This record gives sequence, C-alpha cells and structure tokens, in this order.
Amino acid sequence: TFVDPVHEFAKELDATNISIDKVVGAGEFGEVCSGRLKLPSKKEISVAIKTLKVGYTEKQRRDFLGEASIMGQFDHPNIIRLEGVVTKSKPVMIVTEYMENGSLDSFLRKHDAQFTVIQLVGMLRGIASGMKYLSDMGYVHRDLAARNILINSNLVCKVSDFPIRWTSPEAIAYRKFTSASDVWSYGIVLWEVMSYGERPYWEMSNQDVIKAVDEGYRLPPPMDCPAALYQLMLDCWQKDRNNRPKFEQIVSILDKLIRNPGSLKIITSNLLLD
Repeated sequence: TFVDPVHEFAKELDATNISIDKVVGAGEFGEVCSGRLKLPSKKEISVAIKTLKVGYTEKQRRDFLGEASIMGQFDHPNIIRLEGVVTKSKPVMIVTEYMENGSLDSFLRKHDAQFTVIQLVGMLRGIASGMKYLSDMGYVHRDLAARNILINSNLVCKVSDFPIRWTSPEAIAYRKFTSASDVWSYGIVLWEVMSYGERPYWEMSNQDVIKAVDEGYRLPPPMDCPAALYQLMLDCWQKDRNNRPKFEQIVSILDKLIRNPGSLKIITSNLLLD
C-alpha cells in the first residue's frame, strides 16, 4: 500500500558518489542533468539528476522532495527507480534511473512509422505493468500521459512524474479520480503510442474536448492500428468507469497479443461517435 505523504522512502546519498556529465536544461524547481552514481558495492551506473534552485522557498523544497517521498515507495521494473536524494548538502538533489531515450511522446515523434507493431505492444505492456503495480498500491497517478513515460536504451518504458486531454470524463466533471480514471488515461497513452506521439485531440478547444467526449465521441483509430488495440482503447474509454478493464486485464490482453502476434494483422483529425 501507498502511503500519502522523505527519509522513510529515500536513501540519503553521499555527494562524493555523484558526478555530473551533462546538463539537460531547466526543470520546474531547478536544473536537470545526467551523470554517474557510485553504488556502495562500487558499481557505477548512469543516473538522471535534478537540483533544487538556489534561494528556494520552503514550499518549493517540500514540493520538490515530495516527488521522492512518492517515487521511493515503488520498486518495479516499469516504474522509474529512485536511487536517492541529497539533502544534507546543497544544492538539494533527486537522483533517479537514467533513461537514454527520454520522454516517450517526443521519442516516437522522431521515429514515425519506424517500429514494428510488436515493439509498440511491448512498450505498452511495460506501461500497463507499471500501472498495475501502482493501482495495486492504491496510488492514482492522475497524470498518465506519454510525455510522463520515459524510455530507455532497450525501449523499456517506465512511468514517471510523481491535463484535460488525458483525464476521464468523471474526473473532469467532479474530480472523481480512481484507478479506473487512470485506465482512461492509459487508453489515451495507447492512442498516443499507436499514433507515434500525435497529441490527443490535437489542438481542439478544451471545452470541445470535454463536450465531444461526453457526447460519446472518441479519438479515431490511428493509421494501420490493429483492431484489437483500437478495441482496447474503446474499452478503456467506456463512459461507465465500472465497465473499463482493470490494469491486470490490460496486461493479460497485451500478453495474449504478444503470444499470438498474428492477431495484430487484423487492422481496424475527426472524432468518431462510439
């Protein structure tokens, strides 16, 4: 079980063991970079590093470190791993798993139509597995989107980031956030992946995204989308949250498609009334 909130769930790292190789850019609370971490066993690994800005407010420190207090509760191959934090020296740091290929949406946009269906399904199965664990822990992510999935050198996808287009109708209507609203979001991610990082609902007015979805309109099948995967999207997007599949069922569905790849050969900016 997830416990809503740092030292309980995050290792305090010795800054001697951290080196910075490359500055990426500016994050919400400070800088973002990458480098290397020397583990207690002397093994050396690549890591992502983010710092808290100089002259931070106490609120900024709390919100920044709050990420670590959440992330550190999870230990799963499809959830970004927290290596630890540095708090006893400044700048304050959060050190996480290095993901060579960055955010999934931007990665797929650079590789439009260049992966096999089975490769895409493998990415999707990893995301679903991470979400099955989060939901098993009682954690509702609320921001599941391809931009919040990171992808490593071997194309393994992992949930990160601990949004009307990704949010279920009931969560928009009255803030009813549950694991079933994360399943809705997963359906949007499925569409994003099969579309190679197209933006869900493109740049439709937010009021129209809300109204169209409420009226029963859904994102259309991506080009060359397997029927099984478009149906899975529609199932994730059931109006009745109780009729959406559970994450365990989504993992099982994708596992069957991986085991029977011939099933994927059956092929299915305007919205379709569902």
